[PDB]
Amino acid sequence: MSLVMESHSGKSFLLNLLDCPGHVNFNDEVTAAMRLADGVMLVVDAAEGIMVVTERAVRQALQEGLSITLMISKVDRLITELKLPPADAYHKLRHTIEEVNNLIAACCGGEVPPEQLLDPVRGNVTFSAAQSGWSFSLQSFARLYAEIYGAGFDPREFAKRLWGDLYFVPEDRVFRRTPPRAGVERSFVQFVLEPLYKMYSAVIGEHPKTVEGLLAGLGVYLRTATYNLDTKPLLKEVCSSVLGSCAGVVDMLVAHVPPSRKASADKVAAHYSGPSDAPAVSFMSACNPRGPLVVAVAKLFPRQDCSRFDALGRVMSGTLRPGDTVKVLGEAYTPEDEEDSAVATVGSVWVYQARYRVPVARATAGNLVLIEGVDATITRTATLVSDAYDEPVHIFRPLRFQTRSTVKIAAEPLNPSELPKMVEGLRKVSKSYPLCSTRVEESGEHTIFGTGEMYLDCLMKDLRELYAEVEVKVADPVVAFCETVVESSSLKCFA
Amino acid sequence: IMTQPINLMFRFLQSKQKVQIWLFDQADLRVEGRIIGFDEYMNLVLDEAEEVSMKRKTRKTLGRILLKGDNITLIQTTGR
Amino acid sequence: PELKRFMDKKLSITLNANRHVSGTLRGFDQFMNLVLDATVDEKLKVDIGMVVIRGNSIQTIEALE
Amino acid sequence: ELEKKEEDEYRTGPLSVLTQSVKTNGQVLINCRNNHKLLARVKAFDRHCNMILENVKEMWTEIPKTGKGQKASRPVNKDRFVSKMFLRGDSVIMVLRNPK
Amino acid sequence: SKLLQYINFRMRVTLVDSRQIVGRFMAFDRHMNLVLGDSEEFRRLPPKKGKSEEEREERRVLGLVLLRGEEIVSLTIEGPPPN
Amino acid sequence: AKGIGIPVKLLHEAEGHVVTVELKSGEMYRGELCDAEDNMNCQLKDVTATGRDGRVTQLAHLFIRGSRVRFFIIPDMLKNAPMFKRIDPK
Amino acid sequence: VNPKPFLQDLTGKQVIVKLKWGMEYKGYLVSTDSYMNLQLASTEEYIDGQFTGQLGEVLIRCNNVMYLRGV
Amino acid sequence: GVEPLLGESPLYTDNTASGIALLWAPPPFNRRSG
Amino acid sequence: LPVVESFGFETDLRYHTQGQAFCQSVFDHWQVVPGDPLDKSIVLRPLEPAPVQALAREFMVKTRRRKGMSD
Amino acid sequence: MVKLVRFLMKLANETVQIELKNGTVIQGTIAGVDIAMNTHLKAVKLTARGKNPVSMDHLSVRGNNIRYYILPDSLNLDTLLVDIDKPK
Repeated sequence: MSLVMESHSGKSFLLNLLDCPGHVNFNDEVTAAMRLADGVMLVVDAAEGIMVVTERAVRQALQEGLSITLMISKVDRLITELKLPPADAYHKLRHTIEEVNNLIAACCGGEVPPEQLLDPVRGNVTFSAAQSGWSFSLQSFARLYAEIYGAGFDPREFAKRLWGDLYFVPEDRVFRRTPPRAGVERSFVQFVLEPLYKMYSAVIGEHPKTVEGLLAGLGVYLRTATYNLDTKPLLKEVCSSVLGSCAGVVDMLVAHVPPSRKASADKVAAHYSGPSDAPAVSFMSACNPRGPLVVAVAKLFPRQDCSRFDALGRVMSGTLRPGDTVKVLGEAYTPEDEEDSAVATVGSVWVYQARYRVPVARATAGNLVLIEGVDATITRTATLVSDAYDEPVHIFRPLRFQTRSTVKIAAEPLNPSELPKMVEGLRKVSKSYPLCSTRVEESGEHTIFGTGEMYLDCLMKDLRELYAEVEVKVADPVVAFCETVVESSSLKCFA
Repeated sequence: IMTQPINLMFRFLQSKQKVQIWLFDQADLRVEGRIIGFDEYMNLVLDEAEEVSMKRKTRKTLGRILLKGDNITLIQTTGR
Repeated sequence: PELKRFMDKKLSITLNANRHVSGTLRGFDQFMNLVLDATVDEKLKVDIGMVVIRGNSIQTIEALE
Repeated sequence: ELEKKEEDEYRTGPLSVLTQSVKTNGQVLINCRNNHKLLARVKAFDRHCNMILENVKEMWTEIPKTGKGQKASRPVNKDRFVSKMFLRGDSVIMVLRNPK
Repeated sequence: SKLLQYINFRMRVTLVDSRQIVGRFMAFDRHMNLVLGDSEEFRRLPPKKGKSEEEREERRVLGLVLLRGEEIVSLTIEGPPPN
Repeated sequence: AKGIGIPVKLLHEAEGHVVTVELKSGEMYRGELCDAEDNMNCQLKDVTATGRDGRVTQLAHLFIRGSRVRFFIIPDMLKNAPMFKRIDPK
Repeated sequence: VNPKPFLQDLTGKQVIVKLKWGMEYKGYLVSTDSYMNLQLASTEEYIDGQFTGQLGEVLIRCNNVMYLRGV
Repeated sequence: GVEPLLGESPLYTDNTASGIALLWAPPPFNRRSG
Repeated sequence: LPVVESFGFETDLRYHTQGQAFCQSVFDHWQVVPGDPLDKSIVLRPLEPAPVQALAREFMVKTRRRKGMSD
Repeated sequence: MVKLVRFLMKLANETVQIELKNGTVIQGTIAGVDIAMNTHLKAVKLTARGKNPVSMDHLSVRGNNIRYYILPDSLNLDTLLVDIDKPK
């Protein structure tokens, strides 16, 4: 979904956010979106810190050379469940970003690349309680301070100071590296978190007239029909008032994420395998909208009939239009043997908004979009290059997951009279599940290869209901056994 | 050394090298003198000031003047 | 301000009554005062050293790079 | 508190010549930004040097355009009267109280 | 302001250098900034005797323009809102 | 933000495009605005300078003081800004 | 010397306010405001440097000032 | 004089604990209204 | 915990903890199945699991038997 | 809050004249003056420097390029002069 969101400058940026599954056995989905987008937002929940899928997607993020941006979500669990005081909340938040930064350091080489190191002072980390309806960065917070208190400084140099072991001296209205008194807290706890805690408990322990006075103190004025809602709805409305439009997100990513002009260049340089001396790689490297359209269709999405799959991919070169002819370059495409590619048409191109589709008459270079009429030859991913190009053509490298389909199951349709649609189901399953693998043996039965419990679970569900409607008996699961050596053979074997 | 402009003005005052200041829309007339004071409105209290009319190259001694900032164009050092 | 993207770079600064001074930037203010190193008067062909220009004394600035 | 320090800024400050001119109704001649000189008496003013003027006669020197090749004309003295006028302080270059 | 009555209404602008700008009204700022859709510059050339003042004022087409109030001197209506 | 009028946020959302700048001196400046100020100080790149005498010059970058600038010429593409549509009668 | 110390120490002194247009008024600095518009007492006039007449006590606006000197 | 955004309100109140208890209460006691 | 041994593990882990625990499993690496995989010195049980000493044996054995091969 | 724009914004429906900074003459009725001294006039005629008059049903003029106002001779000044010291 790409949303037209606002900056502090009022300049609206179009942000293509791709909501991913976070359960481990769905890492397949992840890599697709990650090879789609040049930037990533890692949402680490303030409460439980780092977990498996977080840092595994972090390795995914550094391997594919991405703009990694930290979103500390669920900060309210600090206030309400754990009830950790503002100071220990500073410690826990700091420790979570420190854990992300150090597990970046591990794989990036034990040192933190200076354009990659996440700390809020330069505005990469942003805090979130999405449920309670608010999120910010120190930028957004400092700017908010400037707005409510009168135009009395540059919010930039403020956010420069609100983080760290900085302690505000009431003595002279300046921040210090040293605790001016005995017991004073940091600048973050006080100037950020003390207000947040006060906001939370002026909602979650106090008369709605106390809330209306606590915010009529501040400029924000509610509607006296918002001081009726329960503790969670009133909490959301009150924080969304004095934490407003999420500018931390736009003014975070649109800063720490390059646009399409620069993203496609390294995208292909590390992602294209065909010769980069050709004009096509340079047409991408400018993201020139007028050149030979090169699209990297890395995901396909089934529809309301479950007959054909729209093709989600990034138009990174040229300008597509509904009604084109293209050679869709599949998986095993070869410059010497063009067996594995199909010429096809474009029906209609959209922009996807996660509940509906918007028809888009032209698909700009650098725009991730939904294409109609291409699925017949796409199994996992492909490239799109117009037939209007008479140049040698190659493909974007397939997805190199973090995970492997280590688990295998057997599949025998209860009725053999429907094994065609069964495999067609399996076939159409090989449509939507990047890590799905269908393998036929000397035994002849179709074994299917997934990450583990939930991935095979939901693939069996969608096989049962989405594509085939033929109910199939699956034996006990079993996994793949490799075959290694202990120590070398004592004799040289001949054939 | 990426130094603040106000620190260069501190330089101009305490070093008391004689400088030339250009005036607003005044390509005909410059003012040389030694900076002995200034504010954040950067009106310049100047010693030994003489005003240069370059076209005939005539220099008019004014002495200790207080130059209005609102006419200031350029603070250049009259060094060799 | 975007003058921050210019730090320590050779510039061409145009001023009131059609004047050009070209010098590597040294710093600026909110009032857009500019301090320059090795500034050259392009009219009379003179390198005028380190300078400060006033805010409304800045019509435009170009980056020769 | 702003108003009283404003009042003494009018009172001991330099514009007080006009404040005097308000209470003594003395005639003041003002130099304009385009050199049209207005003799009148001040009724009231502000911190913008904008004025309510009474009995206003503005006078200027108009040099009419000659035909190309012929001598620059003699400058002609022209004055025009209005009973009451507003003056904007950005047109004001100088205010002169008449010695009376 | 009453120039809220005037958004979408086609208008003409005078500059201090006496150049003429004709476009339609989109948005206005406190600083007397304006947003002119379909704007064109009519610049008055000197009137060379024997020709109408009305028939040779140099028209340039500027397209969409935005106007800073500092040199904005005078605004009038040119026509109705176009259809 | 609160306090700021529409057309300067128009200028901001014009970011990343190629526009034209007329200043009170009469010369024309066509280039890609990088970003601009509340005080209309702006930075364009890929700069075409059209001097008072028709002079066409190539400038890599430009920083333009706003109170020096007369008007801006902006793609009607961006005249589809949400302010434009939202205020619109229809 | 901050300009406010200079102005208040020049108080009552013989001082010249030369204007950006070239006019110079030489007279007694009676008082100054927060905005550096000037009171002048028994003021002499000069345009092109040559004396043109006395105006007595005159008020000049700040934006009309080029610079001012102690005599 | 920007100071603290909310320096005039107590960080914690005796009722705050009760409010938290209400938040982590079984269905009827979650709510203020119904 | 090996992937073979992950079969129903999240469940039983929740079930003998009443669910206060929640575990995640990702593929990590390979390592060697204990025993002798080609072995014949152990003739094994149907329907009952073999011990550590017979796994590698019966594992590739049932592998072959499913894949369509003789023992 | 200055005295004089305080006085000027009550010039609503005043049929008055105006001189511009460059010498243009305008006679018309004040529909509004605002805190920036910008005036919108009705029942107007504007006559440029050396130009023929042209009439306007309505006109807008910036507060800054205003040279001055010519007020009616029929003006009860001391009516509109009270209250200028009153903050609202």
